[PDB]
Amino acid sequence: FVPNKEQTRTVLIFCFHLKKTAAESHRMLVEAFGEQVPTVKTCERWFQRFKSGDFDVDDKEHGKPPKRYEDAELQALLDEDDAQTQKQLAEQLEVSQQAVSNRLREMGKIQKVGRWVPHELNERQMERRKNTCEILLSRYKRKSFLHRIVTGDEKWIFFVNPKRKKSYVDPGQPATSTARPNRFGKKTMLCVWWDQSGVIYYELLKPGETVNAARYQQQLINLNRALQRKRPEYQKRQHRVIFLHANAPSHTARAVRDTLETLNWEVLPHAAYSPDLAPSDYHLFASMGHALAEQRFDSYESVKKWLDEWFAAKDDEFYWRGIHKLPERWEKCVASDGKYFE
Amino acid sequence: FVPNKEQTRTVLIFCFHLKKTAAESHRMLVEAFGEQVPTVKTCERWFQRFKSGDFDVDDKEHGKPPKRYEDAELQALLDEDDAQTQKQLAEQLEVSQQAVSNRLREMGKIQKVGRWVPHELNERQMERRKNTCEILLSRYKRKSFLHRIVTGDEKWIFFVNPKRKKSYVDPGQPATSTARPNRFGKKTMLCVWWDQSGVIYYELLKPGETVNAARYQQQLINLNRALQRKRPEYQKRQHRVIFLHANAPSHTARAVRDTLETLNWEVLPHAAYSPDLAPSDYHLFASMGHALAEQRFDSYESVKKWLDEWFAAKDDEFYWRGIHKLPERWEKCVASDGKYFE
DNA sequence: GGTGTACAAGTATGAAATGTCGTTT
DNA sequence: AAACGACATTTCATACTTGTACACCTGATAG
DNA sequence: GGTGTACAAGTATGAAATGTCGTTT
DNA sequence: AAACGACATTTCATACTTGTACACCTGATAG
Repeated sequence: FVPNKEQTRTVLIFCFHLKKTAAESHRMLVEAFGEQVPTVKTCERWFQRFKSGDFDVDDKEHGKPPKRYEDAELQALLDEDDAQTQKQLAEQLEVSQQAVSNRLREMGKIQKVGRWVPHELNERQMERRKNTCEILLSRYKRKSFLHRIVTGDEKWIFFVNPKRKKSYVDPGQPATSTARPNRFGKKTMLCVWWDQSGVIYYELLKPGETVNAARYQQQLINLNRALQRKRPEYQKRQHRVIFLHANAPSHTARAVRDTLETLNWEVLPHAAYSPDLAPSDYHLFASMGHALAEQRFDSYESVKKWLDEWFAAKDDEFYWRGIHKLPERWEKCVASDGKYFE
Repeated sequence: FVPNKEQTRTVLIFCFHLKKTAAESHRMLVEAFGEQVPTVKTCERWFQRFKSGDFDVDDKEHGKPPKRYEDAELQALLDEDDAQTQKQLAEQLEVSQQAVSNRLREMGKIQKVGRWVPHELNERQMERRKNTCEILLSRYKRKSFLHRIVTGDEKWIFFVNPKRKKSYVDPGQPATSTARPNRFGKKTMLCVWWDQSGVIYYELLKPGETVNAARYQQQLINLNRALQRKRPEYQKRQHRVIFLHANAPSHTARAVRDTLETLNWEVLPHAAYSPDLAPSDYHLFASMGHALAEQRFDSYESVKKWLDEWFAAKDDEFYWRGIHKLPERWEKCVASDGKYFE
């Protein structure tokens, strides 16, 4: 009925503690469970190991084939090139693909996708960015000027922004498919300026309408009006407002370049290809990106009506937080020697 | 000092098979290991179970808490909408998100991202496809004409095709990042026509150049001329040519529409928004897509050279299979009611 | 910048499994 | 002694909870 | 259909574990 | 007898190998 290599050795422990002999136990063993029991020679050996003081009922580790390549030998490949295929590594290790699968899960390794990054910068752009951030930081060290900062940027809002569905289902079964987004589709073109205390002023352009040097100039003033009545502490300190914006063509034309001299603001330095230093981009629009995902607008009216609901829901401190992230981002901008950071 | 619930119960199997008494075994037990051993009452019990026949060393299933929901309750949720989040399913079951993660592993379930499908068809756009397939089948069934088929479309070839990187590394470590593709970067349009016996004629337009109804007209002759050299069997059968091409605007302007009548080619019916019935798309370009991935070009020259080598590498079997995938795709087209099929 | 999924550690369930101790064999 | 019979007291997977780690998402740019 | 990963069986490793003997406590 | 030394035989978790199964890619549209 009840033999078992593990159970048998347990019985040998029991006999040995009762102080019975090796051979005697082997007779009691055969008396209980019949002939199929082991030899006395093993009982003697097991007893031998008990006299040593080692009551482990499991085997010691058997012999095994030699490793065809070392763990640190694989890691050396990944050091030079983070991202290769299993079959690419397997090929370099004179081994099969699935062997490499195993070693990878055996080591601490997982597969995670790379980050997209805005642009392929040169040493040129990197030095500019680095220096700008170096400059903006040193000033913040002396005097914290973020309370004075007002920023804005412009962002397309598509009427239909479908996200790919991801469904929970039994293997081999098809998941829910979604229709692709046709680039040439209805899209308003939100323009928005804001500060640490909230959103100041925004214009949602009509389908297809955009921003030329004339339209922007007209916006800067429409802003300053709404800014005067929204921010009391401004009318006196009309020269103390710090303006942060993108280096677009309509953001440099004479007609506008002028309008900022007459408004008498301080245009903040903003390096080339630097969305990661642009509050509106990394914080405001980022947040929005989520809220917009798989959201569907039929008419401009609903878009403008959605914007308003959104902007309102947001607490003042959300925007505050976005602005007061500039310092830490500058600390990374510099630390990374001008490259993009996480 | 080697007691253990499993081991101890194993010892009572031994004493029992040595036809000793319950209170006997107990004494030997306390004699062997020490006072840290079960009471006689338990030995009396375990003996009872050895008389029924059962020698199960492990316990029977203990008391356990009641299931808050059921496995088919959750499956109902997935049957109506299979692509919810765990929190969303949890919410409906008055249970935590985590509690759902598990039950989903417990059941056979895995998460998988759905497929992109090129457009959102409406009933009219659907039935159009269904009908055009229905008809093309009914003809094929009668007589195979794919041998006469000669299709062709056009496709952009960016000079830089960057693809997101996938690295192997320890949890919480950065992966190899990639600089985004420049929408308005160098690209050459490729215009190519082919048939089951292989590529017939192609033109690689220069950076920025585009097909205008006049150009397409010219192209159709250059094709035709190139066609009768490469395909002998059309000198004789000069009206047998079947022509499958996209419903573009250049492909309908009268200047062209005449040219096709003067050449006297049977133009094949093609439904709108149906690149999944267009060999040039779903087969010939689909292949390139992989071959192009992570490939970089520097000059118009480099691309032209690569194309050739690629067209040569392709054995004639390839071109044949793409064309004769038609009847399959039609038959699925019509079966899915004009909807897209995977 | 926000969200989704799956690890890690705590609580409570509740039928085994177990100690007590006078009673029956 | 030897084993039961009721009645009390501890085990321990289990079906959840909460806390937390962390992939991967979101915004881009300039023209 | 193309490419990449991971599951499922199959196969030889090779030191332990076990057996078989003629020896010595 | 009861246990040891050699010397020959069987185990069994490994480290790999084919075959798969199967997730996700890749081509888009028309104005």
